Amino acid sequence: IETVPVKLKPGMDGPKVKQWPLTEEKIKALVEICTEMEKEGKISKIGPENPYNTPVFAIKKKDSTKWRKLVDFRELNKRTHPAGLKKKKSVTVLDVGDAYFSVPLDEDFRKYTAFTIPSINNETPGIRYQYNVLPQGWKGSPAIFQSSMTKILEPFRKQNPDIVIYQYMDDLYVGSDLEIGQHRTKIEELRQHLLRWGELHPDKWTVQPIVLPEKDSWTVNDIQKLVGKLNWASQIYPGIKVRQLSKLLRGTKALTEVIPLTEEAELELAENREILKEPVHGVYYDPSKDLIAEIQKQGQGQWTYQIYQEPFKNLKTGKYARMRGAHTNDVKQLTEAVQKITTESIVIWGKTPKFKLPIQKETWETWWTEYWQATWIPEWEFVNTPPLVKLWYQL
Amino acid sequence: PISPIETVPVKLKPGMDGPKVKQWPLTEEKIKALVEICTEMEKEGKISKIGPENPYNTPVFAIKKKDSTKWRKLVDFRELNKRTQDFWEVQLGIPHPAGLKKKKSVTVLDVGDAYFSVPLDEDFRKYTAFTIPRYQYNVLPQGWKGSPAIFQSSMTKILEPFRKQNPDIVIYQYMDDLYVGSDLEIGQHRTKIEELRQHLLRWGLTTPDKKHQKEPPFLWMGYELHPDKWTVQPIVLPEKDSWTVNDICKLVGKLNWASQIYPGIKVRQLSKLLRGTKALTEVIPLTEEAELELAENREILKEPVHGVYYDPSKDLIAEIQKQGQGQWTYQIYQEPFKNLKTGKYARMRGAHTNDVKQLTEAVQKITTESIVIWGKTPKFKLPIQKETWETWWTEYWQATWIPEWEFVNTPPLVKLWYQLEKEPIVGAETFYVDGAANRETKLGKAGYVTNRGRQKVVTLTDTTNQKTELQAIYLALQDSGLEVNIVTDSQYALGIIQAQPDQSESELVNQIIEQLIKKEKVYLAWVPAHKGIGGNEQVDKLVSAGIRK
DNA sequence: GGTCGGCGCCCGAACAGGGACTG
DNA sequence: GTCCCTGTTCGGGCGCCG
Ligand SMILES: C#C[C@]1(COP(=O)(O)OP(=O)(O)OP(=O)(O)O)O[C@@H](n2ccc3c(N)nc(Cl)nc32)C[C@@H]1O
Ligand SMILES: [Mg+2]
Ligand SMILES: [Mg+2]
Repeated sequence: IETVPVKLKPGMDGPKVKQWPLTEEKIKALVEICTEMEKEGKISKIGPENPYNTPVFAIKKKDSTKWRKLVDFRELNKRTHPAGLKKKKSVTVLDVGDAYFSVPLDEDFRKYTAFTIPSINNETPGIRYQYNVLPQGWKGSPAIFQSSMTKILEPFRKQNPDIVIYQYMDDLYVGSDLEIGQHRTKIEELRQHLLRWGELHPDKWTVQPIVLPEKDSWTVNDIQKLVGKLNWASQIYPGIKVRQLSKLLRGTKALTEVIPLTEEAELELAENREILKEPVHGVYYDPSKDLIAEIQKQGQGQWTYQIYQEPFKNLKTGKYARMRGAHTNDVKQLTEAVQKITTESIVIWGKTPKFKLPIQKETWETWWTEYWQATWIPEWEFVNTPPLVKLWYQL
Repeated sequence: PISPIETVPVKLKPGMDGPKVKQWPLTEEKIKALVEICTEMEKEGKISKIGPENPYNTPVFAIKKKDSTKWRKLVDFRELNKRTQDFWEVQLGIPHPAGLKKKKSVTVLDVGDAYFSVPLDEDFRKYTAFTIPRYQYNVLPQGWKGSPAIFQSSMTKILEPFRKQNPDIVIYQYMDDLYVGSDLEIGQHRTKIEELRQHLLRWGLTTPDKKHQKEPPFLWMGYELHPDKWTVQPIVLPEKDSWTVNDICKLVGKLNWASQIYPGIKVRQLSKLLRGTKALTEVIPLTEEAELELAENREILKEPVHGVYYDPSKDLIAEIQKQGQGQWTYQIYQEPFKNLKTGKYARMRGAHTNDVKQLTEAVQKITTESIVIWGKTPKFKLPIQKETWETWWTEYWQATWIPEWEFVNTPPLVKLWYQLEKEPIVGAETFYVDGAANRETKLGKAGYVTNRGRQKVVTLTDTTNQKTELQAIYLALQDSGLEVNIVTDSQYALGIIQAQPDQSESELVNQIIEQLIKKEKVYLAWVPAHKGIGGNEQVDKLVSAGIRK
């Protein structure tokens, strides 16, 4: 098969990211997979004259002694849409990375796919390989496998025009309004289709509005917290007014003193309860800008998010509620969170969002791979937030 | 011999050209050994004589070896290195004896003149020109940037058949140093060892018997490995009476290196003595606490200590224990009072922090280091109350976590030193605080008003808006009683104080912490600034006087 | 004395990010 | 924007190994 020439963006050198400590089982699975991938000619050992490196690890999927190798290609991906899919009852995600392995990679570009397997207690220098085929996890892999995949899926689509088949990185999203069961059987028909060449519910995705407390008594303190939350929200909803509630405070009251809600105050508050129901105005998705996702920990396995692009122009605001046990793993919850949110952002826009994680960076990187399950890795950065925004999206 | 292994292709940086540095003044004994080397290497094909078609030169020199009898022929390629292409280093860290499994039979051995047994790339050999008081390298020179990485890559390529056909002999491979373990009887062991020396020879790699250790205690990587214990080779501390920045550095380095088997080492005070300096030579007076820290470390180092080896059958355990001033010591064992290794964590991450954040940071450090050495995570023994941890990761807005652990009553115990109420206190005086400061003059004010009529305004000089905000909080803490409600409009201060710190680089915040520990109920509330909400409004008119508008 | 690479620690310099401020 | 404060990274010195 002929090879497509590929080049980096101008004035960018390839990636030079150090490989981070793997665990014994992750290393052993990586080495098994890698020796068989060398036996099959997909990868070739390389030396230290290649100065490019991208990290590598591996994941275990649920209840199957199969491991999956993950290359962290986002640094390289940097250097290189079916809007009805959000509307299907059932949506299955299929892994189809193996397919890329059947197409060669531009030789000029293989030195950029370079990666190093580590070894326990450094028994051994890093063992380095580069890719001969298209790699699982790279931006260009589906780009090039384009025409091949439109061919492969022509007959299945023509046969089932009410189905949606989206592709992003190593994943294929198949969505249909079929019954559960008929849906699954159609999916098995698609798997049998793919094996001739060689579970989500978007209907039930809800936005979480900002909501105001309902009380019978109001204290100086409750009203200051209300006015603060409204003052902030006015930056999203300009219809928010706080005149009357404010004027009720006027003067140097003790936090615990109770204030009674004047008629104008109670009406301003009910009108502001309304205004927070109308959706946000003037928020259009820009494909040429990055999606940004902020995640707040509200405690009790409660995690709120907003996806936006321009500040205050929230494309979506959501929440993610898990087990409130005494054995809650906050990191585990966070990664599960960011994976769910990345799925939403892909299904809705076909783009991954850059995350603003509430976590010490070291804490994140130590564990976050222990709980990953998806074939892509979204960008992220770490924040040191005030619980102001935290207090605003509370419930 | 010269390995018939293919030479790693090496180029230079675009638009660069070889070194043209000329020899420096050289003692003879060095030149005598230089020529005695150079000529035997020329005999062996390791350096080849060049003429004037080669415009390049680089300084050479020599040093004694660990032997101290022989000589290391070093070249000074600062310029060539600056101009050679970039590599990807393959040495990813140092092996640690505490990640050695118990083997029935062991050998350590070292390779005969190793760099000089591996072929440089021909098209590059020219920039390796030198003149002894004119040759070029046909092998790997010492002092060149690419020689480590290249050697190590290569040595791995070579050993790869042996490891493939002998997957049950473990070969720890640092530079040319090889530790070899097997579960065979000593007889069959030495058989497999001779088989490996034969393999290395086949690739042109001699294992001089002079460095072929057959009996314990195997000297390896700075340790002595006995069959069931290991220990670090003896450590000697600098015992000056006037210390300088460099005397200090080497002292802390010896200490840090010790801390890996000597539990309890402490370096924060000494290290703090290094703050602000300029040159290596600045002599500096030991403070009484640095002096005493040194005393107790010295006291520690006199005792005997040894690690054991790693059993994968047993669990890994890390226990952590607290010293002062954000210092922490941990011990990783598998079986009580049988240290696999020890350590210490002291890093100060944050302007403000508390013992609980530091403990978690320590846990992360140990987890990453355990993964490196043994590939798995230890179970923990930690001096923090299951309740203190539940409360903490309850209220704290950041994701945070600690793998499987258990409490151990080993004072000092870790606790949060105070707590902020969730709801405002009935009967507690309510302080509306604020500060403001002028950007040109650096003049400001900070103060409060209270629902009970009191109001105070303090002037400050050479201050900052944030500083004034903290000053007003501090004031309010100073003048209130054992219960007080505080309302500030400075999410910076709120953000510090909710975090529940107990140490701060800032003195203001330390005074603030002292106050917060003294009280019995504090409630700290926020309101948006400059929005006419009493009595934020009154205090803001109070401090904005003379310093704003 | 004077070279190289890796890792550790520790410090300081140079960044990036975000909140409060002036007329 | 400027100023202020927090965080991260990167490079400098020492240590340790070859
Ligand atoms: C591989 C390897 C070796 C092994 O050491 P060795 O101390 O065993 O020396 P050797 O070459 O093996 O000779 P022998 O063992 O017969 O005495 O490490 C390297 N080495 C060591 C010190 C040293 C330095 N001060 N600067 C530089 Cl840039 N490289 C250095 C090169 C040497 O080849
Ligand atoms: Mg040697
Ligand atoms: Mg203010």
